[PDB]
Amino acid sequence: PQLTPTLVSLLEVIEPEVLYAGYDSSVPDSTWRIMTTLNMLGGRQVIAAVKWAKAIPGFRNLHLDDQMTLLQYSWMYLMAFALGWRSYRQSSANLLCFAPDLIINEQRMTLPGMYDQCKHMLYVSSELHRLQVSYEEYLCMKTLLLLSSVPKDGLKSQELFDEIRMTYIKELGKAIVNWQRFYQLTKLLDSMHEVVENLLNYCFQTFLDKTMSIEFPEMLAEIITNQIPKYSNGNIKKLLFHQK
Amino acid sequence: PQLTPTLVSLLEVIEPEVLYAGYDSSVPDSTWRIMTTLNMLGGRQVIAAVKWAKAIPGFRNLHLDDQMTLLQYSWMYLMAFALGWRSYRQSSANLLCFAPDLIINEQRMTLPGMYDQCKHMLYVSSELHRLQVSYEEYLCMKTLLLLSSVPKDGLKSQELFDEIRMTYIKELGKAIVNWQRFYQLTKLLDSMHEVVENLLNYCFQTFLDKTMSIEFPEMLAEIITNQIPKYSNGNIKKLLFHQK
Amino acid sequence: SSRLWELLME
Amino acid sequence: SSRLWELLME
Ligand SMILES: CC/C(=C1\c2ccccc2OCc2cccc(OC)c21)c1cccc(NS(C)(=O)=O)c1
Ligand SMILES: CC/C(=C1\c2ccccc2OCc2cccc(OC)c21)c1cccc(NS(C)(=O)=O)c1
Ligand SMILES: CC/C(=C1\c2ccccc2OCc2cccc(OC)c21)c1cccc(NS(C)(=O)=O)c1
Ligand SMILES: CC/C(=C1\c2ccccc2OCc2cccc(OC)c21)c1cccc(NS(C)(=O)=O)c1
Repeated sequence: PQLTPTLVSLLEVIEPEVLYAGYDSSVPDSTWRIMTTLNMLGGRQVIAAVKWAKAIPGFRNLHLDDQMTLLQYSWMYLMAFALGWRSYRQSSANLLCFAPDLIINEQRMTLPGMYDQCKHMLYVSSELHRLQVSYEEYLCMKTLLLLSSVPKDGLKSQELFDEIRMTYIKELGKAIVNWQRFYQLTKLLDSMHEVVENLLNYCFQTFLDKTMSIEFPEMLAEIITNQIPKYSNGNIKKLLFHQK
Repeated sequence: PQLTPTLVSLLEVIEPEVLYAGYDSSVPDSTWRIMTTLNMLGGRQVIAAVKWAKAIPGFRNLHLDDQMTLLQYSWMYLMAFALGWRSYRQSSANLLCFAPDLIINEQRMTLPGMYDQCKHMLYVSSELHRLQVSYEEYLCMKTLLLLSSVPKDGLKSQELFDEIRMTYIKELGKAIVNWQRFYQLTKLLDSMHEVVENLLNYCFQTFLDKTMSIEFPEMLAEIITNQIPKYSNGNIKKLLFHQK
Repeated sequence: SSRLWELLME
Repeated sequence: SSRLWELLME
């Protein structure tokens, strides 16, 4: 006699909770836009860095897990050093050349966290300028930055990794050929551990801040999620050219 | 005698071209932020809609390719209709309830493309209000919207699809039980083809505009990429309750 | 497509 | 991890 709408009861059960946009009007639009744009360009840079690393001689020779590990530990080193290089190559005081269409002036940075990060980057840029680092030295130093951190217990292809890293150190010495220069450039490589540690800290802070809810692209988000614990686990071993 | 830096030549060869941020200062920050935030929430909604559809009785019974097809064709129907529902349920004139923390006022919409989209949405909301659509009728109508478009040559599980769609039409008639109401609600379902066609057009326009470079999350981007040709191929067949 | 597929296949 | 892995495996 009376047909019940049985499926509507199941349609009710499966209806998901309303999604939140994450929108907070207290955060200025300019702020939200530059952070979001920087994260988006940043994500695209990690992709570029992964395709670059797959093309580095010796790199493909390591175990897939070690390649994975090295990329997860070094993505911020590669990005910060390339940013220092492009800013140095622009020659303008206090300008950070994130991209040819996104040249930030640190003197226009109103957000204090971003202002602090930019000042460290200006030290990287200032150092490449003081030392007049050539493009050839830069390429060698960038490759060494991919091989600067390892896991506490080491890699699966440790012997081969050490052989490959050794090869790139030798490569840097040849490109320069005064030994003094080597000490100074490897000292600049060593100082990048501190720079990156501050950049990762600001990045991790923003990534977890659910009130600001700045957007992050998918791949940057996975790499940050995998790394955060390690940056507290004491699982990262920094490789130093010099003491200490 | 003289060792050449051979690897630096290969490091030069593999160095990728500089990435562009896509940043255009002519586009206001407010504009860029709301569009970006809407695309981000939109992407998250498609994910929710895919998990919802996997839970609809009968849906999992169709071929995986048909499930894929139905979701690619209907994502904008599901999103626009749920938006109309949440806005109707808020009762405020000219307010579009994208999310509980993102209630847009069409009377504050300065961007003309966004203003036009919002006005159509206000017609959807206005129609649910005029007809006083119950939550039960809404759930049935939402499921029918998942089954509103098919490919020109049909689905792999056509017979079963037709059986499932028929079941949901019957379900809608039961939830209401006057036939008149059915004609009016199925007429509202029919009118959604026009609404969505305008929304997809604005979406496709923005997605391709490399000057504005509004951000889109990864999954929304793949579904848009797969659909654009079809929206020009004449490969989509709209299912109508009424002529014409 | 691909992201949708692996979500559907889950 | 997963997105990085399928990029590396390519
Ligand atoms: C043997 C390792 C060495 C230096 C060194 C260390 C690592 C890589 C390259 C180097 O080049 C020479 C170099 C250049 C400057 C500073 C150095 O260590 C401070 C090194 C060194 C150490 C102590 C004293 C000196 N001699 S001096 C007269 O410069 O004080 C050199
Ligand atoms: C990963 C991309 C990134 C930067 C970045 C972005 C694009 C190109 C080069 C970069 O160099 C590092 C660099 C150096 C200084 C500032 C940067 O962006 C703010 C970047 C970065 C660093 C720290 C934090 C965040 N994200 S946030 C703002 O949400 O906390 C992004
Ligand atoms: C048989 C199909 C029909 C209607 C119809 C069509 C589809 C689904 C539900 C319906 O409910 C009755 C219904 C209610 C309103 C309008 C309808 O079609 C216009 C239909 C109809 C067609 C022509 C005339 C009439 N009768 S009347 C007196 O309302 O003019 C009804
Ligand atoms: C896919 C998400 C989307 C809308 C959206 C977003 C979140 C929640 C519900 C929505 O309903 C559809 C709806 C209706 C009107 C306006 C919308 O966002 C502008 C949305 C949409 C529609 C058209 C175009 C665009 N993107 S753009 C702005 O870059 O051209 C997004």
